[PDB]
Amino acid sequence: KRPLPPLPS
Amino acid sequence: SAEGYQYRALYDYKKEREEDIDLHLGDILTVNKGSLVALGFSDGQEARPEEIGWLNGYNETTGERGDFPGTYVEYIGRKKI
Repeated sequence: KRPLPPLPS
Repeated sequence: SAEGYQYRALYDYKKEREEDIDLHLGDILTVNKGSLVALGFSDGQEARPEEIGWLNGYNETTGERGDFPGTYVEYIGRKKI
């Protein structure tokens, strides 16, 4: 699976 | 499918890939129920997009369609499409 980006902030 | 699962973007996301869409806080997305049936997440996990991972759907707010990270959105219900 394509890695998810971390949430911003 | 004649039904869509609806999500609201909780955070901004800048597209990182050609197939991605931008998200803006408050944008509303519709994921065709067929998409989650295809992935095997239509048995309740539609309500947990942060567990599904990447989703593909239509940004009703921007008019753009593509991939977006499920952790950036909240499930808000379903509708007929």
